[PDB]
Amino acid sequence: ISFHCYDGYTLRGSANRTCQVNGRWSGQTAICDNGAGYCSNPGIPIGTRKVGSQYRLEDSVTYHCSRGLTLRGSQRRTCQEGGSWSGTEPS
Amino acid sequence: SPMYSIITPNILRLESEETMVLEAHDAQGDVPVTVTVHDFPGKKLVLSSEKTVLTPATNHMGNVTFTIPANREFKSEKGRNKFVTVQATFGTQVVEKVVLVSLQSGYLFIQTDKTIYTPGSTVLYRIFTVNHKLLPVGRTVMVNIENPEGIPVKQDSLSSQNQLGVLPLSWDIPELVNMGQWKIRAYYENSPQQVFSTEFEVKEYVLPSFEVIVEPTEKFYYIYNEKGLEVTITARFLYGKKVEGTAFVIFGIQDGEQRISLPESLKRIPIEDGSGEVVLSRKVLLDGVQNPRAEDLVGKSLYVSATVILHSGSDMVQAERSGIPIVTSPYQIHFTKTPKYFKPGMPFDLMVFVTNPDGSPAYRVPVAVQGEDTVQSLTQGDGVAKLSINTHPSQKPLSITVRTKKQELSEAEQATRTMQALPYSTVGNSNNYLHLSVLRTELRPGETLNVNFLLRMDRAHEAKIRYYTYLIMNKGRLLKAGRQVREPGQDLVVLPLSITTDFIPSFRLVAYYTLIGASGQREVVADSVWVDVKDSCVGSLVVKSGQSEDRQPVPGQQMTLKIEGDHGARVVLVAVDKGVFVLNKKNKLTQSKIWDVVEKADIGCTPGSGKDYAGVFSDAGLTFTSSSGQQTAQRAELQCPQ
Amino acid sequence: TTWEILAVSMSDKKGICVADPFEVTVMQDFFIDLRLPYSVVRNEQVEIRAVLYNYRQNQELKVRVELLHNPAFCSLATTKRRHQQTVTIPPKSSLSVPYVIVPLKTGLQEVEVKAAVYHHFISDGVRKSLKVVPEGIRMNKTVAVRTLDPERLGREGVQKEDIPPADLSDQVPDTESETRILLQGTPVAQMTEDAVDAERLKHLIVTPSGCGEENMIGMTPTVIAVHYLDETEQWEKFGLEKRQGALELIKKGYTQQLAFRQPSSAFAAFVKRAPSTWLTAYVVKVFSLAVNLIAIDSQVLCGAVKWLILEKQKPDGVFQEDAPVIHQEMIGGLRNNNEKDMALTAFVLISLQEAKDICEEQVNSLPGSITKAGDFLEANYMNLQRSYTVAIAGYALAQMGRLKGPLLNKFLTTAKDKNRWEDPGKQLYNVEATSYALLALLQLKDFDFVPPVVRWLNEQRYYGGGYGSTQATFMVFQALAQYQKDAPDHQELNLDVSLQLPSRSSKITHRIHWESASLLRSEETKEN
Amino acid sequence: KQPWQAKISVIRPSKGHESCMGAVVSEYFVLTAAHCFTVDDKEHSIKVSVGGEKRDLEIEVVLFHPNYNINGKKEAGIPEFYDYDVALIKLKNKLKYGQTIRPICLPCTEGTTRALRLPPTTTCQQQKEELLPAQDIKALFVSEEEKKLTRKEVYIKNGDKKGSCERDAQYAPGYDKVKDISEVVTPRFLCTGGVSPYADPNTCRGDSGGPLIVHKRSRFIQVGVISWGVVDVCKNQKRQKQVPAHARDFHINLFQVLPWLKEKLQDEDLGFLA
Ligand SMILES: *[C@@H]1O[C@H](CO)[C@@H](O[C@@H]2O[C@H](CO)[C@@H](O[C@@H]3O[C@H](CO)[C@@H](O)[C@H](O)[C@@H]3O)[C@H](O)[C@H]2NC(C)=O)[C@H](O)[C@H]1NC(C)=O
Ligand SMILES: *[C@@H]1O[C@H](CO)[C@@H](O[C@@H]2O[C@H](CO)[C@@H](O[C@@H]3O[C@H](CO)[C@@H](O)[C@H](O)[C@@H]3O)[C@H](O)[C@H]2NC(C)=O)[C@H](O)[C@H]1NC(C)=O
Ligand SMILES: *[C@@H]1O[C@H](CO)[C@@H](O[C@@H]2O[C@H](CO)[C@@H](O[C@@H]3O[C@H](CO)[C@@H](O)[C@H](O)[C@@H]3O)[C@H](O)[C@H]2NC(C)=O)[C@H](O)[C@H]1NC(C)=O
Repeated sequence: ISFHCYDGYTLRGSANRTCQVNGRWSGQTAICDNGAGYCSNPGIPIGTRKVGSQYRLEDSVTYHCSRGLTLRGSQRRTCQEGGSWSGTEPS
Repeated sequence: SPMYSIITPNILRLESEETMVLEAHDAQGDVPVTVTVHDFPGKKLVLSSEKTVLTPATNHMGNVTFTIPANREFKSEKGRNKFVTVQATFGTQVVEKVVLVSLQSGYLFIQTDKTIYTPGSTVLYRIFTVNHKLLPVGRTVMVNIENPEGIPVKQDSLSSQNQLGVLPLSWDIPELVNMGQWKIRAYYENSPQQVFSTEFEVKEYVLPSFEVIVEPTEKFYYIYNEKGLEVTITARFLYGKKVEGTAFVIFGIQDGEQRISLPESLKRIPIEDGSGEVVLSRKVLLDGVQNPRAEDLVGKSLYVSATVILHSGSDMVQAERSGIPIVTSPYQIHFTKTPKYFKPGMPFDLMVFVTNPDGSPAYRVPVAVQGEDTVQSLTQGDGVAKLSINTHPSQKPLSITVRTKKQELSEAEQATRTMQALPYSTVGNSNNYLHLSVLRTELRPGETLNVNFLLRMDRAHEAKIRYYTYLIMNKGRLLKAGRQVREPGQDLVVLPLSITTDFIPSFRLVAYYTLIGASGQREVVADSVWVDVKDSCVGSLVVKSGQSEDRQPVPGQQMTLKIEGDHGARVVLVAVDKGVFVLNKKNKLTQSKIWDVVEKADIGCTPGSGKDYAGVFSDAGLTFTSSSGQQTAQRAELQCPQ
Repeated sequence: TTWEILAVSMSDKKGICVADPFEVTVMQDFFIDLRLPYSVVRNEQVEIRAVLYNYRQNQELKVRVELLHNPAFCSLATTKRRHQQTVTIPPKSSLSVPYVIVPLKTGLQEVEVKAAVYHHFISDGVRKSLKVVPEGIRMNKTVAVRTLDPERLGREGVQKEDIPPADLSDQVPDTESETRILLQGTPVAQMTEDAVDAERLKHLIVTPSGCGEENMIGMTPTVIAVHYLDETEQWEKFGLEKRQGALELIKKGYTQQLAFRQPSSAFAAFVKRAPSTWLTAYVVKVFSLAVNLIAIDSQVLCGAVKWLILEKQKPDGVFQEDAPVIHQEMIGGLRNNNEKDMALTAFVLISLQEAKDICEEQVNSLPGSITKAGDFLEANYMNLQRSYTVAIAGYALAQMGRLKGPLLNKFLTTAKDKNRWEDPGKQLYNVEATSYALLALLQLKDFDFVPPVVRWLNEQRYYGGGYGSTQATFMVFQALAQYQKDAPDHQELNLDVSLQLPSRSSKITHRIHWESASLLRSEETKEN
Repeated sequence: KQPWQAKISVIRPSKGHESCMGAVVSEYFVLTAAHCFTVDDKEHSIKVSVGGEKRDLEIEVVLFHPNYNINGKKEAGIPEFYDYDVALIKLKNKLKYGQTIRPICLPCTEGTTRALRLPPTTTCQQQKEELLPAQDIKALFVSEEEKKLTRKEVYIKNGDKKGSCERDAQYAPGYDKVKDISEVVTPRFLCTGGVSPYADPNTCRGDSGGPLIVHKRSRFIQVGVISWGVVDVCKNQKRQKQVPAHARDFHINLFQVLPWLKEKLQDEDLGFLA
C-alpha cells in the first residue's frame, strides 16, 4: 500500500510500504504533517487508533489497538519542552 | 489644420499593461511620436517611454502598450489617490494629461472545502491569485483569519510565485473555541486598501440523512388571492430515495429584521412518498396582524419553517424558506440598464429589465410604453426587452412611463416605472448627432454582431466626413480599436464585429467623428453603448464520470473520474458530502459569483451616453485629450458617484 | 450519500474556470445507519438508534444484528456473552433497533454494530465515534486583565506584572483545565493637523514684474504656493490643470531676476546699482527651495554663495549689509534694527545651509563658512531680547545640531502662552517669527512643542498676499509644508514582552510592532 | 556547555582585529565562514582559540570553497555576495579530546545515523527529510554576552514562512536597489529570525561563522554556518532593545555543500554516506 497526502502537507516516513513475512509493514511510519504544532505529528502506526488532534505543548494522545491485538509501547504520549514526545511509538 | 489626439482609460492599474491609441487627422506624410510617462507631481523619474510612427497608409493610427513599473515611488498611504503625468509628443506638438492611478494589482478569490466546521477539525483553504485579465500571476499576499468579534488570530505573508497562482494553506481548530461566523480576509501587499473576504460557520453538529426543500407554488404572494399561500414540502434522502414520516409547518411575517410569528397557522401533515402539501389561509393571516385594511401588507415578506420527523424517530431536519414578498404585481420594472441621456429628433432605444419578486428574470412578458402603445416588446430569457420610440427635435426632458401588457391579468396588477432622460448637449447648437443601436440578443462566443452608425446632420459638411473611430472597453482595459469608412451620401454604415471569448461578461463600445463646420473649430460628437455577453468560462472545465455510467457505486468501490479541461492547466479538486449543503448553502464558489465581482469593478458608471461629449467618456471610463484643447473632466474618486 | 465534486482549473493562457458540480450517488441495498449525537455526558445512560434499511424489491430479510462489546461502554454486551437478536425486515421498509449504553471514560470512544442475513452472503458493519464529554458545565474565569505600558506603568523601561493562579475550588474531580494567555497591542493615532484650504489660496498665483526687487515681491507668493500645494495634495480642491500656468510664472521671475545680476555674481535692484547683501541672500533662499519644480543653474546660485563667503563675510561670521534694498517691506522682521548682527547673520546662514547640499563641491569654503557663521550665534544667544531674533537664530543653529544646553532652554521659554513668539510690535514680524521657530522645532525632532504652534498659525487664518507680505507668505507656508511631511501618524509600538513560567525553562518572548498589532498571540498552559 | 565553539582572531595591518567564530568538526579542521578571511591574510596573522584557552593555536591552511566570490556582483551594482560562505581551517597540531574540547556532528555521516536512532540503511535524502523538514524548525546558536558564552534559541523558517523571510533582504545595506530578490538569495541559504512565530534573538557581527545547531534527544547536530544579517542589532554596548520586524539572519545550508565537505574531510574517519 502507498501513501499520499493532501495539498499543503509534507509526507515524512516511508511513502511505499510492504507487508513482510513476519506480519509487519516495512520501512518507517508514514505521517502527513502541516508543521503547525510545537511538537510534530506523532502519526498513526498501522493497526492503532489515535485520540487527540491537538499537537500543541503539554498535549497528550492515547492509542488503542484492534480486537485481539496487544499494544507494545506507550499507550499515552505527551509533548514535552523542546519538541519531543514522551514515551515511545506504539506497534 | 492637423489634429493630434490621445485616448487612455480613466484609471490605470499598477503592474498591468494598458493600451494607448494615437491618431492624426487631416495629415499627410509620416508623423513620428515619442511618448513618455512620468509620475505626479514634478516629473522625478521616467516610468515608461515608447515610440511609434503614424503612417497615412494605416490612416494615421498606432496602438501603443506600456506598463506602470513596480517601483517604490507609490509607497505612501496618505496619498489616497495616485496620479501620473502622461505625455505624448507628436513630432513638435506636446499633448499631456493627468490620469488617476489605482493601487489595485488584481483580484483574489478564496475557496474553502466546506461551509461549516466542528471544533477539533482542520480547515483547508486555497487562494487563487489573478490580475485584471483573470490570468494567473505571482504577487505577495497577506492572509488573515478573523474570529466572530473581528480580531485576526493568524497572519501569514505568502507568495504565489512559481506555484501557478494556487496557494494551498491550512488551519487547525482548537477544541475550545468560539462558535459563530468566522472570516478569512486577504489582500495584495501593494494594495492594502482592497480586501477580499469569505466567511464560514463553526457549530457543534452531526450530519443529517435527508434534506427538506420548502418551496411555495409561486415565488410571491398576491394579496387578493382568496386561495391563500400554497407551499410544497419536498423531503428526500441524500441518495435519492423518498422519505416517509410527519411534518410540522408554521408561517410568519417579517418587517425589516423584527420578526413576528403566526401561531394560528400550525398544521401537522403526514409526509407520504416524499411529498406534502400545506396551505396558509387568508383569514388566518389577516387575523394575525389585527389589520382591517389589506393594503398595508405590501412590502412585508413571509417566511415558512418546516420540521420533518421520521417514523423511526431517529432523525429530524429543520428547514426554512424566507423572503417571500407580498406584492400587488408579479413583475418589477428597472431602468438600471437603460441610458439616462437621449438625443432630440432621433430614436431612443430603451433597455427594459423585468424581474420576478425574488430577483429572477421573467420569460415572455409584453412590455409597452404607456401613452404610446406602438411597440409591445417581449422579454427574452435574460429578462431584456427591446423598445424604441420616435422623438421630436426639442430640448425638453423626456418623461417615459413604461407598463406591461401581460394577458391573463387585469390592469390593476400591472407594473409601472417612470424615468427621466436629459437631452444631449451639442457643440455650438449645430444639431450634429450620432446614434448607436445594436441587435439586442443573447451574444455567445463565436457569433458576429452588427453595429449600426446613424448620422444626422446638415448636408453642408457631410462630405468632410470620411471615417469613424471605434474603441472597445472590456474589464477596465482597451481591447481593440479601428476605423470605419464613410462615403458622402451614406446616412448609415454597419460594422461587423466578431465576438471572441475575451468580451465575457460584458463590454462597452464608444465611437466618435471629427470635422470642422462653419467657423474654424474642431467639433467632436460621441456616443456609447453597453452590450452584455453570455457569462460563461473563457476556457472550459467539465467533470463527469469516466466510468460508463454503470449502476450507483458501492461504498469502497473504485471509480474513474474524467477531468476535461484546457491544456497546461492546473486543476484543483474537492469532493463534498451533499449533507453539508442542508445546513449551509451560503459561500459556494461558483463561476457566476466570480463574474459578479469583475462586473462591479468596472471604471464605467452610466450604461449609456452622457450630458455632453466629455460626459460620455467619463461615464464609460475613458480620458480624452487633444491638441485642439478638447479634454475630459478629471477623476479623483476610484469608485462611481453615489 | 451523494458526493458533489467541485473542480477549479488554472491555465496560464485561458485563465480561471470553476466547473459545474458533478454528483456521484453512492448506495447499497442493505446497510445500517448508525445515528449518534455530537457528545454524550460520561456516566449518563442514553439510547442510540441503529436503523437497518431494506431496499430490496420483493425480498424480506431475516437478519441477526449484534452490538460489539467495548470496555469504555456499559451495555448488555459483555466479554463472554453476545448481544445479538434476529429480526425480520419486510421489503421496502426499515426497522429501528434500540440500544442502551453508558460511557465510562472521557475522550473519543468507539461503537461498532455488525449484522448479516440468513441463507445469503450479505453483511454490513458500521464503526463510528462520539465524544464523551465529562460531567459538568463548561465555564470560564478571567484571572487578570492588565494594561501593558513600560515607562508609564513600569520603571527604567521595564515593566513587571505578576499573575496569581486561579481559584478552581469548585472543579469537577478528574477533569482537564486549560489556561489561555493573550497578548494584544493597542494602535495609536497622534499628531497631524488640517492644512490650509486651497480655496483660500487662489490669490497667491501672482505674475512677477518690475526691477531687481519688484520681481521678488511677485515671485514669492507664486513659488511658495506651488511648494505648499504639492505636499498637502490639494490640487483637486484647487481645480487642477492650473499647475502648468503657475509653473510658467515661476520661470518668468527666474528670467527677470538674472537680468539684474552683477558681474560680481551678486544681485541688486539695477545694473548700475551697488551689489546688496540681503537681496543676494534672499535670492539663494528662494532659488534653493525652487530646485524641486524647475531648473536652477549651478554657476549663479553657488556664485551668489561664493560672493557671500569671500567678499561679504567677515572672519567673525557676521554678514554686513553694504547697500540695503529699496523695498523695505519685503525684508519682514529685518526692518527693525534691534540686533542687526544677530538677525542678518541668521538670515544668510539659513540660505547657506539650505544650499549646503547643493554647493558642497564647487565652493570648498562652504563647510568652513558654515562653521564660522554658526560660532557667532552661539556666544550671544544668551544675550538676545527680541522674540524674532531668538527665532531666526534658533533655526540657523538647529540644522547643524548645536541648539543644546542653556541655548535650547531659551528657545522654548520665549513663547508666550506656548503657542506664539510674538514681539511687542509689528504684526507681520510675529507671524513670521512663529514659522521660523516652527522650522527649528521640526529640525530638532521635538514633536511635543509642535501641535500648539501649528494650531495658532491655522486659527489665525493668514492666507498670505498683500503689501509687505513677502516674508510673511514665504515662511508660514514653508513651516506648514514642513509640518505635513514630518508629521507621524502614530507613536512607536515595540513591546519586548517576555513571559517566564515556573512550569517551563525557556522565556516566551514576543515583539509586537505596529503592523503586527491587533493580533492575539495565544499561549495555552494546562498547568495552573 | 559548548565545547565545539572556536574563537578565531585575525590581525590585519591597521584595519583592526577580526573577531569571528567557528566549529570544531574533527581533530584537524575547524569549519567557519569564508568572509572572515581574504587572500591577503597570511597564516601567521590568523590565530584560533578553542576551549577557553588563553593561548592561540597556529594554523596550516585556510581552505575556501571554490565557488566563493564576494565581489562577483559589482557589475550588477551589488557590493556584497555571500554565496557559498564557508571555509575550513586545517590546524597545525592535533586536538586532544577531553571534557572541554569535543567535535560537533555533521549531516549525512555514519555517526549521525546512529545519533538519530535510524536504521543504517538511511540515505542522505532521508536525513535531509529528518533534520530540515518543511516547517518551522527549532534550532539554536552560540553567542558571546559580556565575555561569557550563551545560547540563543531561534526558529528556522523552512515552511510557508520561508517566502516572507527571504523577501526581507531588500532592506540590507547595498541591496536597496536590487531588482530580483532571488538573485541574492540562492537555494544554498537558510533563514532565521523575525517576529512570527516568536521574537528570535538576532546574530551579531562577532557571532559570524558560528554553528547553527539543532538539539534533538540530548544531542547537538550542526546544520548551518552563520553568514550575514540585514540589520545589525548589536553595537558592542548591549543588544538594541527595539529591533525591527524584518531583522532576519541568513545561514549556509550544509546539505548543499556536501561534495566539497566530503572531499576535504575524506581522511578523517567521519564516514560520509554514498
Ligand atoms: C513509490 O512507489 C511507486 C510505485 O509503487 C512509485 O511510482 C512511480 O512513479 C513514476 C513517476 O516518476 C511513475 O512513472 C509514470 O507512470 C505513469 C502511469 O500513469 C505514466 O503515465 C508516466 O508516463 C510515467 O511513466 C511510475 O509508473 C510509478 N511506478 C509504478 C509501478 O506505477 C514512486 O516513485 C515511489 N516513491 C518513492 C518515494 O519511492
Ligand atoms: C494593436 O495592434 C496590433 C497590430 O495591428 C495588433 O496585433 C494583431 O493582433 C491580432 C490578434 O492576435 C493578430 O491576428 C489577427 O486576428 C484577427 C482575429 O479576428 C484576424 O481576423 C486577423 O486577420 C489577424 O490574423 C494580428 O496578426 C496582429 N498583428 C497585426 C500586424 O495585425 C494588436 O492585437 C493590437 N492590440 C490591441 C490591444 O489593440
Ligand atoms: C466564556 O466567556 C464568555 C464571556 O465573553 C461567555 O459569554 C459569551 O460571550 C460571547 C461574547 O460576548 C458571546 O458571543 C456573542 O453572542 C451574542 C448573542 O448574545 C451574538 O449576538 C454575538 O455575535 C456573539 O456571538 C457568547 O454568546 C457568550 N456565551 C453565552 C451567552 O453562552 C461564555 O459563555 C463563556 N463560555 C463558557 C463555556 O462558559
